[PDB]
Amino acid sequence: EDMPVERILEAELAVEPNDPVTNICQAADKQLFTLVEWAKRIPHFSELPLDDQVILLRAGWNELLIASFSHRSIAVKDGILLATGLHVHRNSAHSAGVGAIFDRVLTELVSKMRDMQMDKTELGCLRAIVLFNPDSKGLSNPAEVEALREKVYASLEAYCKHKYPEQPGRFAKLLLRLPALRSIGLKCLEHLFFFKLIGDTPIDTFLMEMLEAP
Amino acid sequence: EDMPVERILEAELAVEPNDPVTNICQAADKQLFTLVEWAKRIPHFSELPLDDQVILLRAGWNELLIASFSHRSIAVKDGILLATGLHVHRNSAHSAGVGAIFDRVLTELVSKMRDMQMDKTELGCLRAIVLFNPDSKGLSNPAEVEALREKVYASLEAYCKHKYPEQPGRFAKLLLRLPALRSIGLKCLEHLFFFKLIGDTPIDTFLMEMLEAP
Amino acid sequence: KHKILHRLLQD
Amino acid sequence: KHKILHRLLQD
Ligand SMILES: CC(=C/C=C/C(C)=C/C(=O)O)/C=C1\CCCc2cc(C)ccc21
Ligand SMILES: CC(=C/C=C/C(C)=C/C(=O)O)/C=C1\CCCc2cc(C)ccc21
Repeated sequence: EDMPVERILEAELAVEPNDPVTNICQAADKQLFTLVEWAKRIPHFSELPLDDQVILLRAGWNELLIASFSHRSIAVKDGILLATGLHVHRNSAHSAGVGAIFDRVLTELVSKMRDMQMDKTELGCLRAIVLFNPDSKGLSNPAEVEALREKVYASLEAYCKHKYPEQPGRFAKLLLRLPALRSIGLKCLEHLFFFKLIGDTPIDTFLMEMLEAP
Repeated sequence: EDMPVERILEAELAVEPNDPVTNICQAADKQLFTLVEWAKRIPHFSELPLDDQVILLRAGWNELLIASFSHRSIAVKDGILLATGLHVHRNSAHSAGVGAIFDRVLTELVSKMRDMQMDKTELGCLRAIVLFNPDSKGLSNPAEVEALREKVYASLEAYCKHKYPEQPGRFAKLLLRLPALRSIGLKCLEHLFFFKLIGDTPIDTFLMEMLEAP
Repeated sequence: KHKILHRLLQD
Repeated sequence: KHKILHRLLQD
């Protein structure tokens, strides 16, 4: 109850109008600041205790940013568009040693989004579901987070079937990209910890903080 | 089209009526044989080319087995029931160094299944969706696999809403456990590769083959 | 490759 | 801990 897709869409429209790895890390750090503002625009999020707000963002920031640049890259030929306005071509990513993860983003996320023409409302809702992850460890009231999530996909399904009546399986199709997002999110984090370990690849303060423990 | 939940349920009913790690590995090897038979009972699966059948099972066996023993453990206090008829108590898993992954299985999977009273038909369908993973690399016809998956969750949603009319968000709730299954599946595989690397912990032939490359 | 799996699927 | 994140959320 009280989870209008209009507010979710607004949050998306409000936050967004040579080693490629380094460029990706700078873009991620950059978007981390924008991510917090996006979250504050998601209904009832800011109403949760500060401690749980931190846990939720800590637990889903990687998937949240990935979903975002992936959808942004729908208009891209063979690459990804970073928030900084730079483009990472497949060859560039390949030549940097990150071709494997790059190919997964394109095939499992970008390509699928483009083919089904995922819109900004749907993207917003999927990220809202990810943000409200009831499995996040440390939550003082997991039931409360579970409630918000249920309200999001409840509004999302309503959005679909209504906008896209001719596609009864659209709602499920949207939800079925979450497993790929989870796996891809995990691999990207592994690469980030390796970059931090090796020493090379400058990592900014906010991104570094997210890599911090726990 | 042509994906009756009745057949899916039948497949589930047909395949199922001291270091805990070693017991878990023996149970997994054991279930790998049963898994192939379960797959053959899933409509249209055996109709796919041998090469794609292999890719699908190779790509989802870990998640398929995890979903299964997790649902089987619903009647368990604080532990998991293995197919071999042995029970792995939380303390036992903890004392073996696998308490973390063990806690995730219980909290993210077992507990959630029990609370919503996930039935055998629903479990069967969720596994069928996992089996028909269109993102599996190597597929000669990914579109064909995507088609079967869509037909499964199409029948699953029909099953729900009809059996559980009073729970409109049940279908989505079921699908929303797939992300946890994916993450948990990945961590368990990591533990398995470490067990194989260390040398200790006997690993049988079928399980070993699944650890093999690619 | 995938000795075991292939044999089982064929049967 | 989580210096940056807390400050941003509070603002
Ligand atoms: C964790 C992460 C965050 C991305 C933030 C960005 C780039 C946001 C944006 O530009 O909108 C992604 C990584 C993290 C580092 C590895 C990596 C490699 C490829 C090919 C693609 C993505 C990633
Ligand atoms: C990959 C895997 C397969 C399990 C198969 C079983 C045990 C099937 C069954 O008994 O029905 C699970 C593992 C693999 C090894 C690590 C592990 C640890 C815990 C606490 C639980 C599960 C696992």
